[PDB]
Amino acid sequence: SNARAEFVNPFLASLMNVLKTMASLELKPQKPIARGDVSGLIGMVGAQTRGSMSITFDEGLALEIMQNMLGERPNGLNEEVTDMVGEITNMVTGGAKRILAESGFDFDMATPVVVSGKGHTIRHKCEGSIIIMPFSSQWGNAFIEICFE
Amino acid sequence: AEFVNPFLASLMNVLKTMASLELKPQKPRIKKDEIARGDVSGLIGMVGAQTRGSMSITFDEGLALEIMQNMLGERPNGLNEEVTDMVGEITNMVTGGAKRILAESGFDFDMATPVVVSGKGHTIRHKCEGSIIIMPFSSQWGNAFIEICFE
Repeated sequence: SNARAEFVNPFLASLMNVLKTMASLELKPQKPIARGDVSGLIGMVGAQTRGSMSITFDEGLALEIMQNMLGERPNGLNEEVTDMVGEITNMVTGGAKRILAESGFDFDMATPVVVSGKGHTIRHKCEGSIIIMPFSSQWGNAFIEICFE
Repeated sequence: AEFVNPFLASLMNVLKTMASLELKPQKPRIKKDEIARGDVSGLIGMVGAQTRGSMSITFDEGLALEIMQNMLGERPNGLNEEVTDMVGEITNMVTGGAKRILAESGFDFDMATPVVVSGKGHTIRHKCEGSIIIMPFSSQWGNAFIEICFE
């Protein structure tokens, strides 16, 4: 079913904003196999639609965000890193919610879930268009997946 | 804690009726520092007027393949797109059943869309303000666990 608004752009802008704001780090948007090491996933429910969003990061990239965002700097994944990915997922979703409210595209957010595992893969099971948008940095890559019915 | 039994009963009833497979439930408990790993997980968010939260079902590969063989009559090669589709439908059916039971107790919520994660030995960590409850399960084909958090 066609969306009543282009819901991808606000998630892309919010992710770049949140990482520049909270971690002084800039991601380069890329041209849109897909795997990562730590992912933040959140469900969304609205009147005219329901869906989910995920942000997947390479370990190297998550660690650099950790170093710049909190000062904690472990050599590998841990609870600290997952808490950070969880809060980033909430902030990105919140930023996109505020932008999409301008176009009458309203939704409420659930609570985030964080998955950790070298090279795990993600498959949104929504009956709608699945959009995958990759990002790169000198520390590793990330990708957002979004699907609304 | 009113949401614990409806979710636990729903996973056992979905697998017993739809895949003719019996899971052995261990006593649910507040998750702490305990190891909770699996190979394929279904994750879904829930939003109600006065509550919100998330649920995950994690399966060992052996158990997922056994469920798939029972629900289709042909054992899949590995955790292919057909296995992830099945984990998504199981996540929807378990949440749908819990939602119907909790609605009779005045606990109302709507579900988001399920997301399925694949990765040998991956871990799941819910981030919500309420208590994270883990419900372990066992079978000779492998283990599974439900994690749930409502705020």
